[PDB]
Amino acid sequence: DANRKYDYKLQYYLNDYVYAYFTLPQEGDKQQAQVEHLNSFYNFVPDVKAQGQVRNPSTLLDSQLVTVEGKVATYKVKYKEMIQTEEKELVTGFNIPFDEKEGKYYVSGLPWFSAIESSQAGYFSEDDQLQLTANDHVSDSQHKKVEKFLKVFFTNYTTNQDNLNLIAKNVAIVANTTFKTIDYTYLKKDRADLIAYVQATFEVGGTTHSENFTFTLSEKDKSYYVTKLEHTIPLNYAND
Amino acid sequence: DANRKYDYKLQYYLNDYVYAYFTLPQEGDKQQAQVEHLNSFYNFVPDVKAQGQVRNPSTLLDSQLVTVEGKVATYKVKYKEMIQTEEKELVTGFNIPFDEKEGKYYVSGLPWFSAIESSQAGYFSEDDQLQLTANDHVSDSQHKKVEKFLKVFFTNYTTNQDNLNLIAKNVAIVANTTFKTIDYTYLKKDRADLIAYVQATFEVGGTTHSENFTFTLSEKDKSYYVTKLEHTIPLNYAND
Amino acid sequence: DANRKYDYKLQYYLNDYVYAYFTLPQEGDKQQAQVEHLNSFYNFVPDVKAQGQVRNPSTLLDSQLVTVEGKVATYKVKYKEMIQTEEKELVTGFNIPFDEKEGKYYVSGLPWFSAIESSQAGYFSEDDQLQLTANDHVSDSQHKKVEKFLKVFFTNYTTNQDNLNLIAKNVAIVANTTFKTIDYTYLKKDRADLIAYVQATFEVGGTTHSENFTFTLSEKDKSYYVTKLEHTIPLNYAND
Repeated sequence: DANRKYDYKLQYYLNDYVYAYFTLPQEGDKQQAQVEHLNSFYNFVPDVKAQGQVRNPSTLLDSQLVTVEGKVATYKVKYKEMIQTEEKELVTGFNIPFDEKEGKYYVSGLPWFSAIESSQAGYFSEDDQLQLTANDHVSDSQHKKVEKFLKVFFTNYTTNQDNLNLIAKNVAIVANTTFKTIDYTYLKKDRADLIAYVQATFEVGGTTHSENFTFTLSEKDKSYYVTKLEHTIPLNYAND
Repeated sequence: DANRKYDYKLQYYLNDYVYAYFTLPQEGDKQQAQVEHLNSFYNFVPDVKAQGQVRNPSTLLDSQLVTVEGKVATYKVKYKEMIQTEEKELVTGFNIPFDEKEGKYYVSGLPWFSAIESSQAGYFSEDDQLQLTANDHVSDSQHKKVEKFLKVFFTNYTTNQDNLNLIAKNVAIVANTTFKTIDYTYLKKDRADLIAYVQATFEVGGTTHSENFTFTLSEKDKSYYVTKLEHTIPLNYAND
Repeated sequence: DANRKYDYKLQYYLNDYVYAYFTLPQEGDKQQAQVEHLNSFYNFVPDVKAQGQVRNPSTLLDSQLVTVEGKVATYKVKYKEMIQTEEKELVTGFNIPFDEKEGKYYVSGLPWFSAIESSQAGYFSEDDQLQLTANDHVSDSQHKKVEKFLKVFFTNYTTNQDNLNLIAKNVAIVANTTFKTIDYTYLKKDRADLIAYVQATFEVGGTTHSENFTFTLSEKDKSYYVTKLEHTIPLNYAND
């Protein structure tokens, strides 16, 4: 535990290179001095056959170190360039060849730009879509006993830890929340347990949001005790 | 070393979801467009039984990805909500169900709010409390020789690496510091070594702070050589 | 994959301590209250023999958690101190002794300042320097066929994925780029393949930059197909 070792020197070295690369101030005192600091990252300033570049003042707005593999670090970069004057926001992937000598780091050649790749998945089957459209086969009198219990549960859940402890196992109260409404309830028996799949509305500051729950309910006296609580409803919820 | 592989795509995907979730601009062109980008994170936009939510403009101020386990990412979140107009700062825990398909990621259902949990430890025994209250059994003449040596040590420590090298093994000088005072010294023999437990005051810019040291001192000529330096004093320091 | 476990509670605990340590507001309501929050990090507020410190208002500008080892966390810190009034930017290394009790954390004693250490490597042999100075032994008629092909390649590379797919294996187009010029070409046979070591200039927004490439070219009809593309030129490129 407390004796674990972490070394983030490489990740922060690469962050410092990205900052040095995408940062160019306006005033010359500042500008050539920032270029010297950028050049300090290389083993050797890369050999460039062009006479020079067109350079505009620029500010780094954001960077994400997404991958390191095979001595290449890949970033997502957001920056702004002042063209003399208009300011333009730009994004690019940015790829840094680097290496290590005696536990120290350097950039080993000209970096390269790439198109940002999204890690967003797509192409899902409609079989994977949760819809809370099922109607359960539990009595209207059990529904009304469960609804009364759930209103007490969510009131305690948003207010009072000791009140919540009496009716639930190892559930923490939430902060800065008001319980508004129960919007869906599907009930299913599992031997002596009653399973409740529930959606409810909460207000935090001035904003409302909905959340899902799976309650495992045991009968206690004339009410219930929550032996288990989850914060998702599974696709198979209405498979009884 | 330099060929290590790092993949942070999941951590930054989740950061981008938190930003998309807690960011809502004022102007409609911007607002519905930010909602579309938020919706792009889901496999399917979650089924919500309420007609709609009350939504206010909001800005993300800070987020910490504290845990990922069992396909749930947990954040500490700081944001501000503009209620039309007053601005209110809010904090919450925020829990994201997600999954992975073919090396890509998605949010799999309604996230849930939780109370922020502190990782601060408490309930310590007074046995664990360091107090620099002990009086050593070393002569006043050794104390004065050690005090003179320690003033040279701390002067060099704050000034001159080559001067420091003559009187200490593998100690680096500190930058931007002035040595002010030695505030505590406990001396103890360990065979031929003299151990010095020391607190001293330093000034950095306009501010003073105290630090602790454990010196291991060897006799060199009519003075000392520091064979070892630590930056803590142990609870057992006055167990001779 | 999606079931991986991450725990960053220690790293963010230490970030919160650094923020608490280097943050001191102006107004007393705020100031003594920030000191109480700072003191909450310790198992016990450290025993300090000085009567007190000189404290000035201060803001944390940046911090990097570079190492954790042997119950010491080491940071690079940037802050600013208001001396009453002038503002001064300062940098320091900052070292935190900490420990863990029952999965929770605490700071165990007085932290210590250190000089920032750069992870920049130096002292390279000129043998390791890439210079694009070699002249190849390939015919001027092959050079002109390759130059025409490379202008098509870089046009597609900056424009049209489907056009690029016809002439290259698994190469992604770049975004927001205009191809300007080929500035260096070294050609070498490798059995039936032709290797091209190339530098080219690109414009992104208002700014130009150079990049290096190693193409592996197969003959296709009266032109070429790129079977492999790298974004570096190796030191041995002109060893035929």
